[PDB]
Amino acid sequence: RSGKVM
Amino acid sequence: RSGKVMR
Amino acid sequence: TRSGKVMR
Amino acid sequence: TRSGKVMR
Amino acid sequence: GKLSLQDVAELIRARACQRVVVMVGAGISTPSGIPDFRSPGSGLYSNLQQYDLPYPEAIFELPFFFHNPKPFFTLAKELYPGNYKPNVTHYFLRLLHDKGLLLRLYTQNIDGLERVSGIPASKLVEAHGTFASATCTVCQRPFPGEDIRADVMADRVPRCPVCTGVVKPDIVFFGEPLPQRFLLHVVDFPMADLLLILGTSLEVEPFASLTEAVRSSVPRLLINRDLVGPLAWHPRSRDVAQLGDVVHGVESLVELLGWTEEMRDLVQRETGKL
Amino acid sequence: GKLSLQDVAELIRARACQRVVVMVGAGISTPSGIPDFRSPGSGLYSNLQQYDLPYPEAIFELPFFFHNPKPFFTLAKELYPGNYKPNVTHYFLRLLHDKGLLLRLYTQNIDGLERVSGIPASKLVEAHGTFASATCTVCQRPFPGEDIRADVMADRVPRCPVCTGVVKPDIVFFGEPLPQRFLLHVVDFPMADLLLILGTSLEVEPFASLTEAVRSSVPRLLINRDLVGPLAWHPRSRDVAQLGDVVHGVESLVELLGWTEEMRDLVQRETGKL
Amino acid sequence: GKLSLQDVAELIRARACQRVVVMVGAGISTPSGIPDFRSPGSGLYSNLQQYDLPYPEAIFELPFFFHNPKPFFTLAKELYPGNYKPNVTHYFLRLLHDKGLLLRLYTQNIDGLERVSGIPASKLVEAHGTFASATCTVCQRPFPGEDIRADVMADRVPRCPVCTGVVKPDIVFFGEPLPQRFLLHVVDFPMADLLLILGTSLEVEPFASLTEAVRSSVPRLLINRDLVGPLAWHPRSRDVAQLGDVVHGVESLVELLGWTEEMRDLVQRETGKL
Amino acid sequence: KLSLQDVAELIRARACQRVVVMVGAGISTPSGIPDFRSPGSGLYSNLQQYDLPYPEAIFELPFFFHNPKPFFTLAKELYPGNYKPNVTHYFLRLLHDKGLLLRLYTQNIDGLERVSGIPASKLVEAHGTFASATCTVCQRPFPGEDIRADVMADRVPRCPVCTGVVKPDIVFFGEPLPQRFLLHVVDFPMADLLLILGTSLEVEPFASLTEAVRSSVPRLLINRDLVGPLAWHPRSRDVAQLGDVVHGVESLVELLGWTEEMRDLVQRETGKL
Amino acid sequence: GKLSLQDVAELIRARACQRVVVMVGAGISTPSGIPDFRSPGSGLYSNLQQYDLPYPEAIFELPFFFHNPKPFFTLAKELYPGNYKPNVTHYFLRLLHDKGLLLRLYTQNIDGLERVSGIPASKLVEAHGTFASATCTVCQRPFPGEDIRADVMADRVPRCPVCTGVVKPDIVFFGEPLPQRFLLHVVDFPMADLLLILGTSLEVEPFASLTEAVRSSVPRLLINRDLVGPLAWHPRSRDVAQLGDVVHGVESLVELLGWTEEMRDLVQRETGKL
Amino acid sequence: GKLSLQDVAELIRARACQRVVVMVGAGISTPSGIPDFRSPGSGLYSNLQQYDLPYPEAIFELPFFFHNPKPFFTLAKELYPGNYKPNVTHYFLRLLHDKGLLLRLYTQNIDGLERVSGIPASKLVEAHGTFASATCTVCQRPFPGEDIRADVMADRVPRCPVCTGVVKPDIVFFGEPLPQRFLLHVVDFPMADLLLILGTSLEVEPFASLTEAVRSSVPRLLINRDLVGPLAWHPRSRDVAQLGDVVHGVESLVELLGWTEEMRDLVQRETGKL
Ligand SMILES: *C(=O)[C@@H](N)CC(C)C
Ligand SMILES: *C(=O)[C@@H](N)CC(C)C
Ligand SMILES: *C(=O)[C@@H](N)CC(C)C
Ligand SMILES: *C(=O)[C@@H](N)CC(C)C
Ligand SMILES: [Zn+2]
Ligand SMILES: [Zn+2]
Ligand SMILES: [Zn+2]
Ligand SMILES: [Zn+2]
Ligand SMILES: [Zn+2]
Ligand SMILES: [Zn+2]
Repeated sequence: RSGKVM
Repeated sequence: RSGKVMR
Repeated sequence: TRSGKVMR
Repeated sequence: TRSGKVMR
Repeated sequence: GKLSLQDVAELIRARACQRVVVMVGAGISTPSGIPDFRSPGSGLYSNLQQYDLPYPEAIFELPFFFHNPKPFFTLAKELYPGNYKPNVTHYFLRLLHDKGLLLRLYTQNIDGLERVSGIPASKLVEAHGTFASATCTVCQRPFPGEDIRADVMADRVPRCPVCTGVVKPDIVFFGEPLPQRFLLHVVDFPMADLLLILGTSLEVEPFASLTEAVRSSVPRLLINRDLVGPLAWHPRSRDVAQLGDVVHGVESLVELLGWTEEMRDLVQRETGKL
Repeated sequence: GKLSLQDVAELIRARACQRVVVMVGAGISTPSGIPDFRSPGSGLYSNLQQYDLPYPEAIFELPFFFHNPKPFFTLAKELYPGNYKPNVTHYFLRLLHDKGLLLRLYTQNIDGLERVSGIPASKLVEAHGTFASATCTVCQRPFPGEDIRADVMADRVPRCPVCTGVVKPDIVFFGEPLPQRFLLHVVDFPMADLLLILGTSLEVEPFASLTEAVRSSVPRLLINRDLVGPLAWHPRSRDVAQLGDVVHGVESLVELLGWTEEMRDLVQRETGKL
Repeated sequence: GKLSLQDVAELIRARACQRVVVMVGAGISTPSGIPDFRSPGSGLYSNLQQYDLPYPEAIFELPFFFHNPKPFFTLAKELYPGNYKPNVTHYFLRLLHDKGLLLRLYTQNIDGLERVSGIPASKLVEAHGTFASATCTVCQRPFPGEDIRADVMADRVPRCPVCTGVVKPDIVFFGEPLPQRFLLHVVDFPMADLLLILGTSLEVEPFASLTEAVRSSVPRLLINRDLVGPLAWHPRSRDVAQLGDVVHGVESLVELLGWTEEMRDLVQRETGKL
Repeated sequence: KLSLQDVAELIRARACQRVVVMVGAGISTPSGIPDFRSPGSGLYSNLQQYDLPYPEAIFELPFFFHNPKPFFTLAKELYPGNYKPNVTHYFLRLLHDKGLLLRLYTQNIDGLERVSGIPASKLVEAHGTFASATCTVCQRPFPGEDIRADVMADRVPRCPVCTGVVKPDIVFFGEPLPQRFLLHVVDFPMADLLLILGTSLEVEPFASLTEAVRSSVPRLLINRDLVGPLAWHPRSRDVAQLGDVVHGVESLVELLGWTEEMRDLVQRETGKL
Repeated sequence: GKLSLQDVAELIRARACQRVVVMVGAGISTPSGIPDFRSPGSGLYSNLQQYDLPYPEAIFELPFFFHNPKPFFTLAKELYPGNYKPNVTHYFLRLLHDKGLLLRLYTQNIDGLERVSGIPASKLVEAHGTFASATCTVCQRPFPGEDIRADVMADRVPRCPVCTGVVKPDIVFFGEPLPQRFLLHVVDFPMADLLLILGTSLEVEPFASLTEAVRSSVPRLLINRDLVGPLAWHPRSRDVAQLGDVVHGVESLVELLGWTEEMRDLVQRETGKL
Repeated sequence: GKLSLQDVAELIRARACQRVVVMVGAGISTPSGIPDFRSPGSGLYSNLQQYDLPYPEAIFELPFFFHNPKPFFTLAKELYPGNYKPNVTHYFLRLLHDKGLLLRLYTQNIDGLERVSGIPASKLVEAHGTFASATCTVCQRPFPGEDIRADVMADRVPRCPVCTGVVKPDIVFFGEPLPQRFLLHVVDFPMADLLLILGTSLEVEPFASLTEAVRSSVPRLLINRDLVGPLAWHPRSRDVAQLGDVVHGVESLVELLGWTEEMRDLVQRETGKL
């Protein structure tokens, strides 16, 4: 699962 | 979400 | 060894 | 591009 | 002791809670008929299998987009403003805003139905981006969504009038930073006196940890199918869970607030304009 | 045309499929009463809430283990050999082995019920590790699981007889490499003439890609609650999905194979031995 | 059926191919006498040995640049517009543009001979940057290349009129992102009806993969010393290889096109202006 | 080998008129600037009031976005006005007034260089500043003054447009150094004198800059200790005035013959404050 | 309600504290005359300036070691067993061990004076490695320190008798994992009934955090020049700080314990053997 | 003050140079007919195009190998010991060993011809591994090459006799660490009194930097097609370049040494042995 980064 | 890695 | 430039 | 075998 | 939905209803009615922070997910949009693009049975799915996608999430990956932007724009064509309408949840949030109780609404959805329901942009944090605006991939010029709408509906790849580069809708892709407005959480959650969570398990960070950013005395109301995520693992004394249908639960809260006819009035009026 | 469950059954009965590779997940073990530690409602979950865990998955993280190994050993105590028995699925796989049809069984589970059902270790790939053996965290000495059993059942943290370091069951933690035997897939999947997937979506890598490692002509039978994952996004012509209760589907397949009596007998003998 | 060089020429004469995309490398510029900074034997190489460089590539590394910008500006002084002239290849590309056939020209070179030969910037993608423009390292102000020309030719480090920071030519250094205009490939390669590759092996990504971004029906003509790279590894039915001297092959294509006289006129006029 | 007086005379003869200065915490402790890492100050205690794992966490963005209040405690303590420049600052100021200062690189965030009357163009504030701020959400810039009231009233400054937190332009851990830092590329080769004051030079990339000046250029260290790149790679024209920083600076001021000009300057400037 | 040094002393005399865990740093060894290789003024520092080292710490970096191992072996020659003797603190810890009170001693030092004072290896955790043993860089064979002692004292680089590779002392280099025995902390700190911290600021992880791994009821006695680090930041009710000279504080504690005679005799005998 | 090939020859004959370190590359093996798998025109290349390789180098990538090990074994089958013979250079190095002058030979080649010429393994550093031995990918058991030879020659994928996992030749793959024996450079290069570089540009690290690891007075003799790399960039006063064909240069040196008869005798005996 990929993530848009904070 | 963590995984376990392939060497 | 060689260096690149990155596609963003 | 090229790939390396890593020095440890 | 433990609180009920009605307790929350009266907390709202005395307006002792006038700084409500809301977090929503995909569930609240499934009653609007928003197709799950990863799951078979929708036309979007069929149309998307025509391409060389290794997995659904690749539709939101830049390397694939620059390799072939057509799948993403298939999705964009499907979800563009107009094709779908807000439902009772969205309009409940709208009424929450109209009575001056809504501090901020954090959404993971990209259907943009929060705006369509009449919630001002300043009250929204669209954490995964929007189709309302676009940016050229080459020269970075900003454009309103409308500017490319035609191109999108005609299965044409939108190109910039200046440099002819691809004009990409402002949807946040994997690897890209979350929108700037997300940082509003820094001030929003310490100020909240009520937390509302709708149609999302919130299993993925940074939202998960945001569920614990409100003060300990602050009530957390979950309206979802399941009780999972940080709310299950770290329960608090003033938590309330309305498990079951999201629409039905919302309807229950609306009735308990005594806003039901005001709500149907609102829905009548708002559906009238579309 | 497209294949049915009975078609696969007949393929097996006709000896057209005699090199079956099976991949299983948590779904096949819940009928054995195995509690999901992530989901609230189980006693295990309750016991785990006692600790300063940020999220359940942290019990399989080494930093947390070295901070406080007791939550993990709560889990280990719960799932240690003896407390739970195999169900009809496990014994179906056993019967598959006995008839000389099982090439390899890849498991994501750590309940060790595949072993208890009588499938030889050479036929198993326990990809997330096992409680059958343990390793000292300091001097790396190996120990049979039995060796620490007492300590584990007495809520004592097992310490090495040599250096007094913590002895940890050979369960694979997040970040740790998968067991070596996993690499057997390199030879197992090109040889398979049937792929069987039970009680797991196989949605997370490296398992996801393995569903495509079999030849294009090879049937893939999914017996699961939902049709999601790599079989949903990239369907093949000879794929079969038995959605619904896993136990029910397995029993249906057993009947279609005509193995019901052999099964009742097998379960009689093996439950009899326990 | 296999295609010949003459077939391509006839395709161009009939304007069945009028959207030509071109990719060029170091090969097309060595007839102009452009010294390889990596190879011994040139005055540039000798001048570069003057510094404490660990290897040539360090002239394109930012830490070294910020340690000592003089080597890079030695290179810049050597390759700055004026010192070298375009050759027959460049002018062939120029004629290609004048006749309305050039969709885009992607170059790995930094000699700027594409611009000098008279190709407009909008038709160019200078993938490793250019000396045509510069940027201040401190306040990020843009400057035309000419603006720092004097300083560069007087062995002075160009400083910004505003904050006095070093003004650096827009050459892409190692580690730096490729220019924005590179992303034009997203729209350029699907639109191409002819792919032309001159003087490059195309061994380095992302250029290697771009050779496959054109449609399968689109001819790929290689004019190079050798047939290597993706064109060799993944050949297509409509590929054409003109192996041997780049100048010679280009001249051959020019003759087959019947542009030889126009070419002579063009080269004479343009050499006349210099 | 060279002496302090030799350097003084070099400046007096105007043989050195392009002086580059590097300063650290040492020059500001005589002004009473509290070390937030060290116990015993009210600042330390006030910071102990919050859920910090360690003091340095006030300069970490994840913690800042978790709770910006500890940082603003620090900002309130160190904001312009609360503290006055000392003799070292005014010496650097005088250096500027006589047309001798090429650039002053500072690691401090107390902003005392500005207060002492050194123009922003002569400064490189390598760890950032309270003189300007940026909204964390919409990236709008604001003068420090614009948020002063809020900071001095224990309020978290919020943007007038989008209400996001307005954060002072202090460099946090992980963040890039300010753009102006790259001026070193031109400043250090141009220097004819390097002055290092009140800093151990333990932190890169600031340390290595001491080796960026030409070999013929004198490096004068006024610090408690002889450590860092100056100790490891000594050069023939290095000078170390070890001991108290204020005392060493005063000695140099006397050797320059600037003592009265200095007393007058301090009089006027302290008078205005 | 605070504890005093005498309170701790009495706790030890009554043996209410019989599982003492000790953490020590550079401070306890400077009375032995151990030179800081980082600080100018020592012969070690001077000797290290002879090489092309960018900074002292580079002697503990593997790329520099494999480039030139001679600087490190300069250090090893200086700190090798024999050249220095333990002082009062080391022998206090030795006496602590002899009276059966020492659970474990965690050291950041590499002078090996804990071993020389007669504390068994099993009681020690040498967290930065040791000169007592060495490992060949090529074939990984272990060797006792004596095996290379001669070589080290003759400024010769020790080579393996089997494969002739460099034999390197078991000092932990930068980037390398801490020794396995470090993990003993997992069991040692929850079991401790007294924490002793001598001659270290403990600002560097993972040692800093270990100070908080003991139970809340456990006294933490710091004998150091300053009160800084996690004990300053997170004070506990049963903390005791003996600030000032380390030797003085240790001697004070020994006197309060009434071990002064046993101490002078122990030092008498042990210095007698040395 | 420049040196000649003859100067080096006399240096060797006088044994002023008796600790020679040699570095070799692909250049020394092409006279043996070793095909480049990267270059089109060989049967190996053609055979390799049959598979789903994105590029040739993918043969030395573990993910692809575990996806499909057959291409790699195509290469292995082609290069396995026996199929090719050493040439004059290999035998020159062998003679160098026999006369007691060879300190170490570092090779980038995987043809294993140094070993075949009769140079003992201890004198070798096979930096990219060898086909002479293999390791099982699952249980890590070592095997002599012969043990799998049959399987390799029959286009069968070698399976471990114990666990049936793939047995892989000890070729170093991309991402994998260089062999342990590489670290011998640490002692070999300071000890060298002559550096011999054959059939390699040495433009790739870590070999490039090794050229500067010898002491400054030590002669570096390059026998290569071109003068490029670290020897061109950082020349030393005692460098000698014998540019041109490798075989020609080596034969020249052999004659200048007066070893021609001994050489032909050696070649006769050794080709006789095969
Ligand atoms: C990012 O994860 C977005 N594109 C996913 C939506 C479907 C919420
Ligand atoms: C790794 O993710 C394992 N240990 C989790 C179990 C639930 C199989
Ligand atoms: C990157 O590789 C550029 N800057 C180098 C040119 C000389 C091609
Ligand atoms: C690694 O780069 C090796 N295995 C490739 C050969 C061609 C030397
Ligand atoms: Zn544009
Ligand atoms: Zn052990
Ligand atoms: Zn500028
Ligand atoms: Zn703002
Ligand atoms: Zn060895
Ligand atoms: Zn094996």
